[PDB]
Amino acid sequence: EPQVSVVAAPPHPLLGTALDLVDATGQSFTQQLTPGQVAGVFGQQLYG
Amino acid sequence: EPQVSVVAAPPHPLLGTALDLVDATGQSFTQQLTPGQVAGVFGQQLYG
Repeated sequence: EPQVSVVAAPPHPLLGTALDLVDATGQSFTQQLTPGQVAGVFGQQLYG
Repeated sequence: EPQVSVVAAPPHPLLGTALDLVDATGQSFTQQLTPGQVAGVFGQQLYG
């Protein structure tokens, strides 16, 4: 591994990775949440 | 597991994954090739 490294902070968990799609007029981002993650992020319940 | 009927063919190796950016006017795709894959796909050498 290189001895040099950046701080590599994690993405804000609702927007995820930014796309660098070439001809884009404005930036866009995507995330997948697994069944394990969803119950950790969706911290409120309505009627269960 | 769900019923195994879910499975489908792999992506064409350098065309990769089709995106679904919502308001896109025509489809786009991306691939990452890691170094061991690069030597597998780039089957010609010029001057080494």
